Amino acid sequence: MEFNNTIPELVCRDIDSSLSFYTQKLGFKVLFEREEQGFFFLYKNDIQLMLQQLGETAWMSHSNDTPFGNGMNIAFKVESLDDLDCSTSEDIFLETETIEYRVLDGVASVNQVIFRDPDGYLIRFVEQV
Amino acid sequence: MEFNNTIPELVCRDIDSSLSFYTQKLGFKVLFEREEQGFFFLYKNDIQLMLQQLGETAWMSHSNDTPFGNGMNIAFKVESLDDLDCSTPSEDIFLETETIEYRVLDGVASVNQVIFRDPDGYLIRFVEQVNQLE
Ligand SMILES: C[C@H](c1c[nH]c2ccccc12)[C@@H]1OC(N)=NC1=O
Ligand SMILES: C[C@H](c1c[nH]c2ccccc12)[C@@H]1OC(N)=NC1=O
Repeated sequence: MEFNNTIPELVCRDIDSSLSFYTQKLGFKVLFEREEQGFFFLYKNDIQLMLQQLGETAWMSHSNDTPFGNGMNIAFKVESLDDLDCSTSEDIFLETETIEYRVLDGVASVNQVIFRDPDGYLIRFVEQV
Repeated sequence: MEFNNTIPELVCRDIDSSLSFYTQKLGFKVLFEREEQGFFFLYKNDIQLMLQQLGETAWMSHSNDTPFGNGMNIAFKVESLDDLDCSTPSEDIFLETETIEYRVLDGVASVNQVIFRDPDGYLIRFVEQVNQLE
């Protein structure tokens, strides 16, 4: 199989809850799993994302009681936000908005939404317009 | 410009310290910046990464005192680990360079990998695929 050049791996306090969030709310599918390690490799179109149940094999930068994901957001580029459940929700960190960003070679106009997953990871979907 | 389909954005407690880490230890370069916002868009080969000074415009899941990046690691695929300053012993190294086989969808991925821990605790995993056997 082909691995994307950038794949986030999210340790999940409750992998069942996280799996339901990513599959049912965000439309990811399970590509493969190592279920005996609580590990799931998810995909949606061209994006990939790994989930890992919190446990002894997890790579934890801070203590287990430290809330997850602070400071970061993952920007996923999508052709459209239509297949996302952006109902406006405790799952929504930033409601759908159109924003102009000044970038290297001009202005990137985007439609974007940010979700906050069950452990606090921020997942930003960006549609370039 | 072409935006990668997956780009992490890391809020940095000390943007100059983080910029020095990513550019000097990990070999990223600045593609462009928004200086007024403390924002930097970095690149290295096919990898892109965003850094932003902790401040008014930062998207923060938890309180500012909550340590950053817990639970996540970003896996960056690279052709080689050679250029990376993986030198030990270092507080920058979370997982020393190792070769590991992973069971994947259609076989086994044999990789060389190293995990860095950046100045705020974000884990950056560099993965060199040695082979995949079906
Ligand atoms: C807005 C930029 C961006 C990230 N991913 C994208 C996918 C399609 C089009 C644009 C983008 C980038 O993100 C932020 N926070 N500032 C930036 O310049
Ligand atoms: C090891 C896998 C992987 C992530 N990025 C890569 C780049 C090249 C070859 C393999 C990979 C993936 O990561 C983890 N933790 N388990 C997995 O199956």
